[PDB]
Amino acid sequence: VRGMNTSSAMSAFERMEEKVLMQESRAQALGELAGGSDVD
Amino acid sequence: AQKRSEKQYNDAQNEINKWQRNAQLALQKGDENLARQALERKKTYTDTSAAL
Repeated sequence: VRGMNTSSAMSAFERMEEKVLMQESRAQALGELAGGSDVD
Repeated sequence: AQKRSEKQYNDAQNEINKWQRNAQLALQKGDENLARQALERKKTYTDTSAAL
């Protein structure tokens, strides 16, 4: 399960998952920072 | 180079009307799905025309 750390394998898996999500969030924020009615 | 740039502009302009015609063909044969999707994509071409 996501929220418990009894197993080392899940610990590592979730840690890498969070690292990658953070990296993508960094990319998105950098996108924002530097910068359908009509077709409806 | 100027000739090339104008040609690209013309081609993008032509594709805008092409996808409008595709939307109309969707209206004739298909449904609102394809009719709206045609213009959804045509958004990009309308952007690029002015950007160029």
